[PDB]
Amino acid sequence: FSLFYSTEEDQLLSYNDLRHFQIIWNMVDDKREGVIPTFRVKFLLRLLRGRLEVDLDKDKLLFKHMCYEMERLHNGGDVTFHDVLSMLSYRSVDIRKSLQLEELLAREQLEYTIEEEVAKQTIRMWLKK
Amino acid sequence: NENKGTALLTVDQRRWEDLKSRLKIAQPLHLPPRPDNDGFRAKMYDITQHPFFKRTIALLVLAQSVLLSVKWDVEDPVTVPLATMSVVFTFIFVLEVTMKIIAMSPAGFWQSRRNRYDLLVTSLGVVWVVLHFALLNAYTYMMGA
Repeated sequence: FSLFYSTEEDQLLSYNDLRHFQIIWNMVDDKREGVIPTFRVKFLLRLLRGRLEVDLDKDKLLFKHMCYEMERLHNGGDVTFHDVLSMLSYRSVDIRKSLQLEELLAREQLEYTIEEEVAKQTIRMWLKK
Repeated sequence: NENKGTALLTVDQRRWEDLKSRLKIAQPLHLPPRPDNDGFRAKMYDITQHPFFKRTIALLVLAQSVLLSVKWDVEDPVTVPLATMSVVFTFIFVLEVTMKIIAMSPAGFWQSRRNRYDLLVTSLGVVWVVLHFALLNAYTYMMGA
């Protein structure tokens, strides 16, 4: 019952969010391949609505971080419909209060490295010109 | 709880693990896109996806289930109205299933397990209907029940 029963929570991914994410994916994905390139992922992120709404001026940096995370997760390889889902689940909760010790450390290191890479690439782009 | 390694964890950790396990089995929805300029099928697709239509189907199924309030017997002088009402409900369900199939997809409809179960139920219903039209026995009433 704990495993399966779901209710609208505050700091957790809910069933309504799951259904809305599936709807967005379906309106994004064409033939249910489950693998999409970076452009499809970023357009899906732009099209996310509801509780997972990402205002541009509010979380532009977060959106860029998520897009680069999707890029780096497979060295530019296409996601498997769960990498996006796993990323959304991770970014929609409190990592410190939820994950286990080793998993929390690994996730924090990975997110910090991704943020540093994004900042370095942004600086390189802004300084090359 | 201790043997499965969750007693030492916090409640939030357990919730996160349960969410991860749940998302592991989540799968994309099975709705093909609605075609444009094909009003005959696009309108049907809109009809089948209307929440009021789903509530109507649920209410009809509930009424058909209620139709089994009394025991079905051949000696029963009032089983004929129940059989007729069940036949009408089965006809409605079969026509609705056919409408959903033609609107959604001849094969994509099969993607949903719920739709497969509904198709099986409607097939059993039409088989029972024709058997009632032919056999008309207590075994037929039991099959319909």
